[PDB]
Amino acid sequence: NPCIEVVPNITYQCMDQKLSKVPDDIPSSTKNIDLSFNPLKILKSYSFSNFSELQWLDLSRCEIETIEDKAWHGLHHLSNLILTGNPIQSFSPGSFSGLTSLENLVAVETKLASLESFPIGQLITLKKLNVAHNFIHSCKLPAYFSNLTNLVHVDLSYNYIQTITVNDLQFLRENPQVNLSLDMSLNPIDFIQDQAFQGIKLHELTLRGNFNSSNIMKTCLQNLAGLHVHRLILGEFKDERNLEIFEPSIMEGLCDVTIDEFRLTYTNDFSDDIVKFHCLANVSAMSLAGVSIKYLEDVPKHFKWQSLSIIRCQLKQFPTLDLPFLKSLTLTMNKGSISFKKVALPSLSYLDLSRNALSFSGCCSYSDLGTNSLRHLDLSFNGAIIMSANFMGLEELQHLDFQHSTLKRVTEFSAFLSLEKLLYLDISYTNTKIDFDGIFLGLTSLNTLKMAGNSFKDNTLSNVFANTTNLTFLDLSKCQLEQISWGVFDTLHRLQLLNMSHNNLLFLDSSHYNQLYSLSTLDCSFNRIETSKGILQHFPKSLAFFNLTNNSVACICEHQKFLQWVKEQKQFLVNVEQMTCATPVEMNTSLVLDF
Amino acid sequence: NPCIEVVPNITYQCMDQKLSKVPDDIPSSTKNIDLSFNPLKILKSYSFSNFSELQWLDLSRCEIETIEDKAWHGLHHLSNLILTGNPIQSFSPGSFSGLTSLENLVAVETKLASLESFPIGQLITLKKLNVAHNFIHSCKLPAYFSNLTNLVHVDLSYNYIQTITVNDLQFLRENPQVNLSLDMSLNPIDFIQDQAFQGIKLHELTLRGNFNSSNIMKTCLQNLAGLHVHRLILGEFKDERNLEIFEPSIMEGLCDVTIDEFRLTYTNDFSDDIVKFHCLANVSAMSLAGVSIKYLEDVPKHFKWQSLSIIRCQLKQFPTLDLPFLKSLTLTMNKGSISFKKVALPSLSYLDLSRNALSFSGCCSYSDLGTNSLRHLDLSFNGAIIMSANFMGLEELQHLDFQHSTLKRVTEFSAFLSLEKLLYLDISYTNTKIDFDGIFLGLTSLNTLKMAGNSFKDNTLSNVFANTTNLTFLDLSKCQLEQISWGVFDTLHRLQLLNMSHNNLLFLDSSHYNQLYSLSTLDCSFNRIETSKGILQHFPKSLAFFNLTNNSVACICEHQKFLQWVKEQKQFLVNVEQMTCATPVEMNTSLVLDF
Amino acid sequence: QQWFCNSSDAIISYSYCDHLKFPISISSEPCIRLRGTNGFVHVEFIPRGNLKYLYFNLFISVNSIELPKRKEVLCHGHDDDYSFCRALKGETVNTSIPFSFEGILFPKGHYRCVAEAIAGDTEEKLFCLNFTIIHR
Amino acid sequence: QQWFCNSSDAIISYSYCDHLKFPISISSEPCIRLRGTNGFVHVEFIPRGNLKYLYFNLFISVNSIELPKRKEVLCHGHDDDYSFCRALKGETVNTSIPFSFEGILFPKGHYRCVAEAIAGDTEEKLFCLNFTIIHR
Ligand SMILES: *[C@@H]1O[C@H](CO)[C@@H](O[C@@H]2O[C@H](CO)[C@@H](O)[C@H](O)[C@H]2NC(C)=O)[C@H](O)[C@H]1NC(C)=O
Ligand SMILES: *[C@@H]1O[C@H](CO)[C@@H](O[C@@H]2O[C@H](CO)[C@@H](O)[C@H](O)[C@H]2NC(C)=O)[C@H](O)[C@H]1NC(C)=O
Ligand SMILES: *[C@@H]1O[C@H](CO)[C@@H](O[C@@H]2O[C@H](CO)[C@@H](O)[C@H](O)[C@H]2NC(C)=O)[C@H](O)[C@H]1NC(C)=O
Ligand SMILES: *[C@@H]1O[C@H](CO)[C@@H](O[C@@H]2O[C@H](CO)[C@@H](O)[C@H](O)[C@H]2NC(C)=O)[C@H](O)[C@H]1NC(C)=O
Ligand SMILES: *[C@@H]1O[C@H](CO)[C@@H](O[C@@H]2O[C@H](CO)[C@@H](O)[C@H](O)[C@H]2NC(C)=O)[C@H](O)[C@H]1NC(C)=O
Ligand SMILES: *[C@@H]1O[C@H](CO)[C@@H](O[C@@H]2O[C@H](CO)[C@@H](O)[C@H](O)[C@H]2NC(C)=O)[C@H](O)[C@H]1NC(C)=O
Ligand SMILES: *[C@@H]1O[C@H](CO)[C@@H](O)[C@H](O)[C@H]1NC(C)=O
Ligand SMILES: *[C@@H]1O[C@H](CO)[C@@H](O)[C@H](O)[C@H]1NC(C)=O
Ligand SMILES: *[C@@H]1O[C@H](CO)[C@@H](O)[C@H](O)[C@H]1NC(C)=O
Ligand SMILES: *[C@@H]1O[C@H](CO)[C@@H](O)[C@H](O)[C@H]1NC(C)=O
Ligand SMILES: *[C@@H]1O[C@H](CO)[C@@H](O)[C@H](O)[C@H]1NC(C)=O
Ligand SMILES: *[C@@H]1O[C@H](CO)[C@@H](O)[C@H](O)[C@H]1NC(C)=O
Ligand SMILES: *[C@@H]1O[C@H](CO)[C@@H](O)[C@H](O)[C@H]1NC(C)=O
Ligand SMILES: *[C@@H]1O[C@H](CO)[C@@H](O)[C@H](O)[C@H]1NC(C)=O
Ligand SMILES: *[C@@H]1O[C@H](CO)[C@@H](O)[C@H](O)[C@H]1NC(C)=O
Ligand SMILES: *[C@@H]1O[C@H](CO)[C@@H](O)[C@H](O)[C@H]1NC(C)=O
Ligand SMILES: *[C@@H]1O[C@H](CO)[C@@H](O)[C@H](O)[C@H]1NC(C)=O
Ligand SMILES: *[C@@H]1O[C@H](CO)[C@@H](O)[C@H](O)[C@H]1NC(C)=O
Ligand SMILES: *[C@@H]1O[C@H](CO)[C@@H](O)[C@H](O)[C@H]1NC(C)=O
Ligand SMILES: *[C@@H]1O[C@H](CO)[C@@H](O)[C@H](O)[C@H]1NC(C)=O
Ligand SMILES: *[C@@H]1O[C@H](CO)[C@@H](O)[C@H](O)[C@H]1NC(C)=O
Ligand SMILES: *[C@@H]1O[C@H](CO)[C@@H](O)[C@H](O)[C@H]1NC(C)=O
Repeated sequence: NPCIEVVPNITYQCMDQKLSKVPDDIPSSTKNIDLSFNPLKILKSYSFSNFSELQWLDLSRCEIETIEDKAWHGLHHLSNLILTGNPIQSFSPGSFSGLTSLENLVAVETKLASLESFPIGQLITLKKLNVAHNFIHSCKLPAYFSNLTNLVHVDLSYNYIQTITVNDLQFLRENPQVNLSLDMSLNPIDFIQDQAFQGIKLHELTLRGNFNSSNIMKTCLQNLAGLHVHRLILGEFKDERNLEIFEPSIMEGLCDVTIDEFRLTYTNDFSDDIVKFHCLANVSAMSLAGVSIKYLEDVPKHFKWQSLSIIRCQLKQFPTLDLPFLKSLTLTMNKGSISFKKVALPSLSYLDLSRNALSFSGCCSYSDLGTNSLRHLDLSFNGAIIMSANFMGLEELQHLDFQHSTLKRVTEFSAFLSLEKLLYLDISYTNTKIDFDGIFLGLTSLNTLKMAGNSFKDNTLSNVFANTTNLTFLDLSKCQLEQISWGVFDTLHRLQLLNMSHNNLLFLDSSHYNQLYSLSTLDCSFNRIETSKGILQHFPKSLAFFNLTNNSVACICEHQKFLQWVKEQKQFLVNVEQMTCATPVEMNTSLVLDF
Repeated sequence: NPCIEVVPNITYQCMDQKLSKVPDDIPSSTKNIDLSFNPLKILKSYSFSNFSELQWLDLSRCEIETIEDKAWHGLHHLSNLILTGNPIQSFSPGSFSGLTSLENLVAVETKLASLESFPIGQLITLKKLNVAHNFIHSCKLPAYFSNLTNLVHVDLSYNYIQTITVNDLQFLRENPQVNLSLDMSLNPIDFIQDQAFQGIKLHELTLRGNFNSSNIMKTCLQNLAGLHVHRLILGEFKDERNLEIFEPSIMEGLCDVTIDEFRLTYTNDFSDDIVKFHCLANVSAMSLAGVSIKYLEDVPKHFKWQSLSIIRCQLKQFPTLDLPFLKSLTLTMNKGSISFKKVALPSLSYLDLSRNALSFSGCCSYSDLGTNSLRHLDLSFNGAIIMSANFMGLEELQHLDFQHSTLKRVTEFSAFLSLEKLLYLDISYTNTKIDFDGIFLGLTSLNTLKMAGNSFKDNTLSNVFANTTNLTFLDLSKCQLEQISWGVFDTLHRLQLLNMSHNNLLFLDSSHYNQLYSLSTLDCSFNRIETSKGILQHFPKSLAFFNLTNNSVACICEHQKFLQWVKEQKQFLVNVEQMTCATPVEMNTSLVLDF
Repeated sequence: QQWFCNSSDAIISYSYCDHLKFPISISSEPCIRLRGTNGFVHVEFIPRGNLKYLYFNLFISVNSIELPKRKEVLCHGHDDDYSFCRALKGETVNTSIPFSFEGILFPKGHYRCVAEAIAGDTEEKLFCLNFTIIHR
Repeated sequence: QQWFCNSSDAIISYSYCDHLKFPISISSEPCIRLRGTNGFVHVEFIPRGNLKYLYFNLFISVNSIELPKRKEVLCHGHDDDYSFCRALKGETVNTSIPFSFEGILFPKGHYRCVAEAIAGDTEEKLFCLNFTIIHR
């Protein structure tokens, strides 16, 4: 093997060694081979015969210039074949013959010329096909596609396509069942012959970076009448020529196309009027990703948007919305610091405002979001929430998430007092000095707490888990606890995971945990324990995992009973192997006294 | 003494014991006596004879109903005499006779009837006078005021005054030099006789809570033509009857009064149009304290406001201002969470936005405040500042203050890099993990650092004080340091106070501090030291104070040299008395080995 | 024992404190409903301090679970909004203050609040009241 | 040695890294002025990774004072703004990106920046460049 093995007898990464033929010493039963940048120049018959187990082959930038007839003879389970870069100008017939399970052929930048002289007629398993950057000149789909039954994506990006005609996409008219997904980004389209799309149905169509003239784009878009698409993606690219003036009148023509989800990506010049165009009213799922919008002031009330997404878009002010049909609004990773504004969305059932600097001063009031049916709220990674109400109207919430925000005023009263049916709370890393034993009152159905970077008063775990019976996963890690008050955990009859790592405990007790009937993991490492006071036979036997690593257990005959129990019931402990002691002498594992 | 002494032979607080005469056993040379709520019923001649040192006497709610002729006979240095509550209906002549240095007479709620039958003609030192809540019926100033040369305040609040007439304030016409300060709050004024104020000049005039009719107030205010006031205060009270409709047309009449500083306090109904009234243009210092304003949208550009204050006023958005004459804007303790907006104030030289939740996302750019002459910036106690520039244009600042804000992104580059002439920096309690030794670069003139709740990387004091020669006061307290890198302080040739309390130092070194020629205080207590390594004679002799309290110095012959130096050069240490040791045996102060 | 009112869903009562008995009369209209209310609170007394820097220390207890301590500032010296901020020791105060509250949910049970008024300038206690609310 | 330009107030130069020598051509127009600039940056190379999750690790040093480490995300997978986010290993990339910057003051002296490009999906280093800027 003149190349580096990654895994024993599997995944032989052989990239960029001066080779001129696949190595002969590579073991069979291998699964992933990578011969990239090696200076091969021709494939030869049967060369891959013994690899009747290979299922991922990559030949990129090898200077393959021709192919022998029975090149890929013995390959029977190969699924992914990549061929980027090789200047195979003409694919003479009978190539791709031996392949019988290929699922993803990539032929980017192989100086192709046309999609008809491409002998793939018999590859009846091909899912994807990628021929971008390939000199092609005509969108004409070839007839043999009728044979490639299970083909669901074609990528023609960055080709020389110039015009579309009625006899192209003919296949798609005669075959109203093919579930195809087209793509033609970066093609200098300038003339869509009239009636081109008629009775045609695609599942997606990208057109980013095509036009650089306003009127050309206007008329071309106009000619799409009759199409019926499930996701239309428009926009431009930053590092290319693009329109300097964008006006909602360009959207003309789209006013008779059955769009189902309209996505609009980056655009050089953008006027907030674009989105308020009279023939988006039937779109079902708006979307914006990168457009430098400023104010989403006021959209008509007959719009039928059922969804709305704004991701990485700049904003200077929380939009104002009244859509009586919108549900599942999403505004994420915004590029500014905005403050929440009151809205009226009678049908909202999914809200997500993460990763912004959303300072939300008033809080948990139905008056802030006129929806009696919210089910998923998320305000993670935001700036500074300020609690001033206990979800008086949001009594359907089932998923709440306040991570990394500065959660202020939550200890001053029973917040969460009305969330009687909630399943996933998360308040980790919100600096929250728990100093009130009613803070979690009302959460009768919670199942997953997550507080990590939160303190307590006196560094003592207070009794804050009453009336939280159904808790099943509880994470107290990374708090700086120093002792556990007596009586905690005394009613968590279903807790199954109890994380407490990275605390500053001085020792361990077993009188605790005595009522955790269902416990199964008790990670208690990195917290500098010395021993385990109390009778050591009251732990639940259901414990399967017990971290005791990065501890400081002293094996100077300190609690000989414990020093024996630790090396006796070790089929549960984790990494019993390297259990060092911390009282001279160290480097040990067993104590002399048995039984 | 039937009463409790506060200070030995001074300040004999004798309030609320059942008395009927000033005690005889109270020592002379006393200075402050308080006989309040005692059931006295008459003052008797010479009763205070021996107290020829008393200078503060209080007789409140005593049931004084008459006064003997020579009541206050022997009082020669009494300055403050209070008489609230006593029902002395008629002050017959010759009272207040013996008093010869009274500076503040308070006669609130003494069932007075008029200001002419008030025998104070000869009290020629009286500064203040307070007769609120006193049945008075006429604002007529009496003639004998000509004798009370040094009188600078009169308070008639909460009286029965009903009308003003031309012959009242006559005294003020004939005497254009009296620097008087009037006050008439809570008087049911309904008729200001025409031409009442003409050629009159007050230094202040309060009128809060007078009117409850719109037209009455309109016309009364109108009749003030001719006045010339230095501070006019208007407004209402929350717990009183008040106007339900306030319109800028009420401000009519004020359009010919020479106001010099107009303050407008709480107002029940407030329209932002009030402040934009055409006849405030000549006011010199606007002010608002408690008015529930919402938007200060746009004021004309010929307004001559030289100052503007907004304190405890609600706001929903940072105002927009373009006044080319305003300087010293102040917006404090706002009742909302607002975000800073760009403004253009060519003459601003004093800014103060403390105690709000001012999240100021962009930062330190001349583009944010068009003033090349700022001198005092203050953003304390705000929400979250985000540094994005190094004061490119604010190169005149001399006073900066970022306390309790969340100061983000300041360690990622030399912020403060352009503040070449700054004198007072303050970044305490801004969570700031100092992990870059160029953070204080450019501050060539600083004199006062203040960082308290700030960490460091490795809990090691890095070398971040180069090129800060002129530092004179430096506070590193409350950091959680654990060691001082070598070479720090090596060029602070003028530091005079070096606070380091409440750290977690393990010991002390003297090789440090060896170049602090001018040091004079070295508070280093509460930081758990054990000894002082290094030769102990390199400290600067200029040290006058050295806290060594709440330490843990071990006097188990550990560094006998240090254990001797600590009890030898103790005329400098603080509270050498209770210097406990922490290695058995404890409760000690001296070690046996001398010299 | 001092004063008590029965509202639709609340029972409010107050009494004097134990280490301070300084008279003060106080009432409300109408009896507060913890389900949101809007009305007036009448006060009548005779201060023993200057009432110029007046604030409150509130020690509240819900079903025997002590909350933290609250501090509410009522006057602060500079152009205050209330007429009584200007009273002096010995001067009768008699007023009525308007208030409104609405929007919060309160756990049923039994509450207690010790509310002590402090003159901020000299740190003396003007009075101490012992409250008791039962929410049903 | 690889490439250098002298602007009005800056001297910029770059060279290859030491533990990685993968060719890449890169330049700018016009030579940047640390006093604010606006222009284009031309790139030409042949990836050895997929360029779909491309980010940069920057290790900067001002007059020998190491700043913290910076991480700049350039592509992230979902509808990225740049045309080259869609290149594949072996496919020639040749583009020009527009940029502008203005408003910051920079200490004079000598800066250094080691900028290494990471394919986020597999954590491999596509290349490593050794920069050197002298501001005068
Ligand atoms: C038609 O083929 C396309 C493949 O392009 C499939 O479309 C995907 O659908 C899933 C869920 O149905 C979405 O999450 C993806 O966004 C779609 N992929 C793309 C890139 O469009 C689709 O499932 C196929 N339809 C049928 C009937 O099998
Ligand atoms: C409990 O949470 C802690 C976080 O402190 C987890 O600790 C991590 O453990 C993984 C491997 O298990 C490490 O790769 C991380 O470095 C650890 N985190 C830290 C901060 O050191 C721990 O996995 C959790 N325990 C359980 C049972 O899931
Ligand atoms: C302690 O050991 C436990 C059990 O082996 C570790 O728990 C696993 O952690 C990984 C990563 O967090 C999880 O994906 C697994 O689900 C956990 N297994 C179970 C069933 O607990 C734990 O991470 C280790 N903790 C530390 C800090 O080393
Ligand atoms: C006139 O008497 C008044 C006392 O009321 C003085 O007014 C004070 O002036 C100072 C500074 O000059 C201000 O800080 C105060 O706000 C003023 N007090 C009030 C309540 O108005 C004034 O100094 C006197 N003028 C002269 C000439 O002595
Ligand atoms: C240094 O700053 C500390 C703050 O930690 C000051 O410590 C305070 O000392 C005063 C009396 O001097 C006490 O009343 C406070 O309780 C202390 N503060 C804390 C947080 O305990 C100290 O005064 C300062 N030293 C100097 C020289 O001024
Ligand atoms: C340690 O002793 C010093 C010196 O006596 C204290 O410093 C005084 O502190 C008060 C309150 O902070 C200041 O007003 C004085 O100006 C300080 N005097 C001088 C000249 O230093 C210091 O507070 C004490 N520290 C502690 C924590 O007890
Ligand atoms: C791979 O090949 C080696 C040598 O032929 C053999 O020892 C090994 O068992 C094979 N399988 C694996 C999983 O390594
Ligand atoms: C397959 O393996 C056999 C024996 O290991 C060897 O003789 C033969 O040459 C191999 N096939 C190829 C194509 O090298
Ligand atoms: C499918 O492949 C077969 C090969 O046997 C060929 O005869 C047939 O014509 C192909 N389908 C079309 C539509 O050409
Ligand atoms: C679009 O780009 C082509 C290619 O450079 C250019 O010839 C044409 O003029 C451009 N269109 C417009 C309207 O500038
Ligand atoms: C599509 O939208 C148009 C307005 O642009 C509207 O007139 C038409 O009724 C809609 N089609 C529907 C709702 O099927
Ligand atoms: C909540 O806990 C208290 C005691 O802490 C208990 O009296 C009450 O019944 C609980 N509420 C429930 C179980 O709904
Ligand atoms: C006050 O009076 C007492 C007793 O008459 C006397 O001992 C003392 O010296 C006097 N002065 C002071 C300051 O206490
Ligand atoms: C003043 O003191 C003298 C002696 O101490 C005493 O006789 C006299 O009665 C005192 N004066 C008064 C008014 O009590
Ligand atoms: C001032 O007091 C003297 C007392 O001797 C009196 O004669 C004079 O009339 C008083 N001034 C006025 C203006 O009355
Ligand atoms: C002002 O208050 C007085 C006192 O109650 C009342 O008689 C009068 O009607 C009030 N004015 C108006 C306009 O209501
Ligand atoms: C006072 O203001 C009025 C407008 O309200 C203006 O006409 C007049 O000139 C001003 N007086 C001055 C500037 O002296
Ligand atoms: C800043 O400090 C550096 C060394 O840390 C020094 O070379 C430079 O001269 C200083 N700048 C001054 C003193 O202006
Ligand atoms: C308030 O009254 C209760 C009894 O009703 C008593 O136990 C408590 O101590 C009182 N509070 C104070 C501060 O005295
Ligand atoms: C207090 O004032 C109210 C009106 O505000 C009045 O009805 C009441 O009589 C006053 N108190 C007394 C003791 O008169
Ligand atoms: C960059 O070049 C300098 C010499 O110019 C060298 O010392 C340094 O190690 C280089 N950086 C890396 C990451 O190799
Ligand atoms: C890269 O593209 C530019 C135009 O964007 C072109 O001038 C240049 O020739 C291209 N590179 C090569 C090697 O041709």
